[PDB]
Amino acid sequence: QDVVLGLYYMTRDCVNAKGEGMVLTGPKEAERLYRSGLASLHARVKVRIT
Amino acid sequence: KPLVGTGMERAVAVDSGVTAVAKRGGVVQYVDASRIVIKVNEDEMYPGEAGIDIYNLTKYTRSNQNTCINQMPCVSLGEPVERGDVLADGPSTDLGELAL
Amino acid sequence: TPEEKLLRAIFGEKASDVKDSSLRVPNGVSGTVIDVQVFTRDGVEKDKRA
Amino acid sequence: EFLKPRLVDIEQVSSTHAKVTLEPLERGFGHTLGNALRRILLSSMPGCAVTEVEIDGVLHEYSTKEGVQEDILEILLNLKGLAVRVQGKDEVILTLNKSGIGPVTAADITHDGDVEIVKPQHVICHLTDENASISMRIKVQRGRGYVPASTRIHSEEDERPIGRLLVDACYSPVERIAYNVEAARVEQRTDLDKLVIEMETNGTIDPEEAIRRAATILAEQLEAFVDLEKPEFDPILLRPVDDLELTVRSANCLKAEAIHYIGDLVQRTEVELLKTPNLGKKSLTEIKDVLASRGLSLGMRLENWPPAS
Amino acid sequence: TEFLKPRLVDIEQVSSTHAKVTLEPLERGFGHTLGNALRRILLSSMPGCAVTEVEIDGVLHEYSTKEGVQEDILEILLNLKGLAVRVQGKDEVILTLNKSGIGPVTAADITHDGDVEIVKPQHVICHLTDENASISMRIKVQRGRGYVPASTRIHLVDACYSPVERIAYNVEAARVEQRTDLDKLVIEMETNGTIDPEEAIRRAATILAEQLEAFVD
Amino acid sequence: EIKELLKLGDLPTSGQIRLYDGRTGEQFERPVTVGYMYMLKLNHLVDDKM
Amino acid sequence: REEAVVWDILDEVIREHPVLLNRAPTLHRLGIQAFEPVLIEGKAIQLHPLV
Repeated sequence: QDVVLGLYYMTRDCVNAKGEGMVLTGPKEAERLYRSGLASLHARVKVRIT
Repeated sequence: KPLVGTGMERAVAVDSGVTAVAKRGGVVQYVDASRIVIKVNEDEMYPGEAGIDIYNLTKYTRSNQNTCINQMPCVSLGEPVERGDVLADGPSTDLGELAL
Repeated sequence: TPEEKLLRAIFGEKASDVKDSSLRVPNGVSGTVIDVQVFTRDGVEKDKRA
Repeated sequence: EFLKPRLVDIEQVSSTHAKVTLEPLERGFGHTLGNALRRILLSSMPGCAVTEVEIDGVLHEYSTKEGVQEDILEILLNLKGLAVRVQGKDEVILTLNKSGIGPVTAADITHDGDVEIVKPQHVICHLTDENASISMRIKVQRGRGYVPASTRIHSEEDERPIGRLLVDACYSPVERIAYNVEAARVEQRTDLDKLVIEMETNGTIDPEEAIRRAATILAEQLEAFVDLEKPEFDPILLRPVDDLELTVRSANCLKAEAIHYIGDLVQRTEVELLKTPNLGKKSLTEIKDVLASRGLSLGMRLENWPPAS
Repeated sequence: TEFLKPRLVDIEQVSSTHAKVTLEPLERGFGHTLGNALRRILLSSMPGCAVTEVEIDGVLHEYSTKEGVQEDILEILLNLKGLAVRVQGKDEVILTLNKSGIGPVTAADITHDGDVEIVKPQHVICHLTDENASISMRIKVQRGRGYVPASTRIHLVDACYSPVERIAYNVEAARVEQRTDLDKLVIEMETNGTIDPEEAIRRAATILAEQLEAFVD
Repeated sequence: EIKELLKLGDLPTSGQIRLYDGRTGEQFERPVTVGYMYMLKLNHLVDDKM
Repeated sequence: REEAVVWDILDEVIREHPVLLNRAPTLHRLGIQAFEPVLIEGKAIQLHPLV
């Protein structure tokens, strides 16, 4: 239960949120954006993944 | 004490004998952590024997295994008491209410 | 037994005609003594403490 | 390349709490410090809380003193909250005496050079009878953190004063610490921030002292951060001589003769002992019996006492 | 009332640029305060230089296509963030990409200036299609004490300065003799390779100590 | 009435506030409900069961 | 006597040595599962959430 609430809250997206639209090289710098308060956990964003 | 409540807690404390309720009204002559002596008022007093009501409080003692049942005086030296007021809380009673 | 008999012999302990039945505090539980009571059969001489 | 911060007006409001502030704060450092300080502030700081209390006729904390309306447990409980401060002493025993009907406050104790009662009105307990008197030895020491009476007994070692009631250690000046970083505009810099740390206290510690020692420990921990089967003799021989349960007279002679361990004793000889002060045939007789009882005797030579660490 | 500093510190470092370090024992609560703060500095404030701006030889805009390169300009900007730039005392340098052909322009295809050092010549910047595939341009770097976004160049490349690619700190229980419960603090970090993880930390917390130089005794 | 009693309090009606993790010091997304609940200790206490 | 040395010894004998944990109404075989012990202060058993 708690864990599934986390992951759902993790991957969910609102319509407008901090960092919406920007682009990132990969997940490493995605967390780096999040932990710093720049980007919201849920915002539609393009990122390069492998 | 319950912060949020119903209002039975007064009745529960008193009706159960855990607390010690005043038999007759009067003024407190003596307050000790041990006993409590009330000097009865004349309207409530019977003509013979005069009297004062002496409440011997229960101190730390054994429950039906293993808790402790102990009373604390909730009143102060020289205080007006009316018949039926809590003189002392028992365990899990606070000022006449029920505190679990 | 033989080897037990030697054991007392080396360390010179007189093995008692009496065994220890003493009441001791249960493992792990710890507290302060608030009281002691002594009951005696009618007719045995009450000891000092009692 | 960076800017260091420093303090500024530290505003006392009540005898309890105060608001310190820290200007020279760069981008985001207000958080990097403010939480890290709250962390060290709430916990590890120096404090002095009452510990052992030995009272008059009281055998254990569960009894009732005739003539006082507070159960002993409650009086003990009131003391844990008596805030005091010393200066050059790490433990002091205060003598409280008072009698007569009325409240016994915390100012009724006997003053000492380092005694500062920060709450003279603090209620120790009431007194219900004309002649009823309470005398008490209150042992206050200073320390850090929370030491409950439980962990207090391991060491033991003659805590026999059955009259000594231990209480739980409250050691801590800090009550509540909160930090807010509001943007401080110093006349020239792009954007810098301030730090308003509003703290709350029992009155036994001054704001600057706290906030200083806090950061003190902090960097002190970063210090490390910044860079990067053969027993020989019988074990019983290293037990202290007190384990022999000798006569009062006999025990003192050995300490007086520099004989502190069982190993020291087994070496000394019969001849030598009658020559040591206070020992006669009577005293020596006791000693020979107890040694045989643990499989020992006097005068045994060990070519290697003791070994080797 | 003396304090507690730790003992034994295993550093098991994967490859070179990656590291995971454990430090124990601490005083209860300290692993988290030390850990978090060291994380904040490492992440949001660190000295380093990557890319603020690069002129576009193909077009004047960020929305446009080139001839000879399938990568979109944003893709190349992505690649740009990932180039490792360690500059000497020279504060702001500028280089050139001169190279062309049928294959990707690596980081060894970049001009080599005096004060410039690229840790990976191997780095893939963009591909190069068939034939001549006209390409080269001038790149201007920049310094930062933190991570600087794109919209923060308000008067464009998100400037990632801090050598930290990733920082996490795991606080677990430490056992010392008769000390019941303690903190065992494990910092795991990845770097962009310019400065190795081990020393980034040293300096990371050296910054911290210096901010405090105004308080000790 | 509760909302009204919360009005006299100076405290918000949502009954939720902003709360901050004592570890990182960072805020918590969303307000969390904080308040005062009466709570009992039942006597199952663990050093009986063990 | 609980001499200080034994605790370290217990960590040795415990290391690789599973213990069985079981709950009251054993229904399927998963009612008993083996775990590796981790020494814990306190009288309560700590149990992995996923299980």
